[PDB]
Amino acid sequence: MKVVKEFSVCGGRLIKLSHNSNSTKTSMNVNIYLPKHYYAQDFPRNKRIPTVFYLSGLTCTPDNASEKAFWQFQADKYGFAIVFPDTSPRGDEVANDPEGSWDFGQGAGFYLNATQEPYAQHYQMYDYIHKELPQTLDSHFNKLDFLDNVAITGHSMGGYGAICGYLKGYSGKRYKSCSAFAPIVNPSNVPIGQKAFKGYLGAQWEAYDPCLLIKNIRHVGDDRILIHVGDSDPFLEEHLKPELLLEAVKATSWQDYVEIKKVHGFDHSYYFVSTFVPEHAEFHARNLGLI
Amino acid sequence: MKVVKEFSVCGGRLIKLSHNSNSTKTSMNVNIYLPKHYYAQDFPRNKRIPTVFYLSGLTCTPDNASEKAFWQFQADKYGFAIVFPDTSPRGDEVANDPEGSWDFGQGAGFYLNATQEPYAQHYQMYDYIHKELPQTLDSHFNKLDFLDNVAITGHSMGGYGAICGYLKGYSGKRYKSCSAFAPIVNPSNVPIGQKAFKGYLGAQWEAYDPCLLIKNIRHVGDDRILIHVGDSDPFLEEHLKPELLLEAVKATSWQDYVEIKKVHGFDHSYYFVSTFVPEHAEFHARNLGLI
Repeated sequence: MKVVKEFSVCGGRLIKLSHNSNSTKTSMNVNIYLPKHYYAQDFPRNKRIPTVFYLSGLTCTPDNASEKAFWQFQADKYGFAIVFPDTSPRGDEVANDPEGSWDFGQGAGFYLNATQEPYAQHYQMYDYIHKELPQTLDSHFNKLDFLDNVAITGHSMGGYGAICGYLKGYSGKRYKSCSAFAPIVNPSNVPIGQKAFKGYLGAQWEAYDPCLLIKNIRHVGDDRILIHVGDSDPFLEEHLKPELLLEAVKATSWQDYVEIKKVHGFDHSYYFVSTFVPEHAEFHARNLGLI
Repeated sequence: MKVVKEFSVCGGRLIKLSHNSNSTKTSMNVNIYLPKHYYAQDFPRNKRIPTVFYLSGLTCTPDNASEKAFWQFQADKYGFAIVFPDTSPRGDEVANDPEGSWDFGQGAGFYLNATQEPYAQHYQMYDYIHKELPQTLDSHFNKLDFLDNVAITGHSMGGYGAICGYLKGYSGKRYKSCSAFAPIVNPSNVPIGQKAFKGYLGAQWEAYDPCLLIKNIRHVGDDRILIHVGDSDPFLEEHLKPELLLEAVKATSWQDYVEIKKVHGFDHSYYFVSTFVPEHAEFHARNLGLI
């Protein structure tokens, strides 16, 4: 893992890293913010700094959310690290949308393990995020926990990947906390999701659809999914349709445990995301035992 | 004044405006964030929401600082509005750097009233910021004060314009508060400043140089200039040289009232700026009588 660039921000440091990925077979870019706690003189030996993984939306790189969501202030506030993965494999060797669009191909992996050629070669974003990356960060830094006491969140395509990873890992307690911002919640039933699934996967889709996954996953204790979405989000009725997760949990053990806050006047933008980052941070902090 | 685009952010609203400018003779773009106080049901008739004007650096538009500094949270915290002007006149009719560079011409007005053709035609950024814009916002919105109880701040070229406006307006109490982030402080003695001055102005420079202005301006009461600058700022030794303002006030009524916080490890970037926005906000809030 190479340090490409470091920025002091708040009391910690935002680090731009790269590494040769075994899942993607390409160089991958990742950012991590390390909180003030990591640089502090007295950090207790019987504590670990837990990690939040923030998954970005379509066309994004790690830098968009790093610059525009202000997680760094929350990170110092509660004592967690936050990791910002990229959104697809990238490179001259990596397949693109044959239609030359932005909703598929590069910047648009949909957090899936692709089975269809030519994408299967590089598009192993599910193993990348849940299997390789935490271990890679662990080998490089190890104060920090990338593997155990970990939260997952993200925006749009990323809230989708977040919810999806949380649910598929739920019996193993893979993630201790799950939130999302304007997620795509039922990919199988929405145009954007169907193109990603047809393209990357070619019945294989069910394993990647939160609305189908959640129904037979036995809810435990007080666990819940925090969602925010703006009612002025221009993608809301065609792509996101959050109401669909609500409907999916009716008469199900998850029924009272998916909280969608639909927030009047708000967008899809990082103006929206930055506004709800404080609440999501405190939600993740409590689930991580920081407060 | 036209509303081009509105975004809910925090409890207020970020508004992208445009207007036909009489100072520049061109369309100008401006952003303003209005705090939660402005939309609130009970806002007292014997109060006005005071305004912070944030001046941006070279190549910037209003949107950079709007997206990347998170003033909006401070604005709701203390009860001020924040205005983000543009950095030059813009348009197909507006003169550029004959050298095709970014440090002069468009995005690079240096908050000056240009006297030299072809720039004089549009480059009236000093009257634009201090004379036209506050009155224009006043006519459009009038809860709000754009004219009287007003603070000025900004980054690099903008901290320069901020300091410069504050000092030239100081006997008239034009601005009630002045801070800056990584300002250029002695334009007459630094390469970037000399090119702007030679280009826009052609003795005419003194009137626009904070290090020359401050020495005979009689300091009153407890007033002070707040500056932050990072010691890893790559422009620090060639262009910014903050130490120069310090030297300028030695044996002067301003001597103990220019506070430069040189902050270890920090950049020129909005990672730096966003880190010190909370402190600057509380400093401006107190000078504005909000706290």
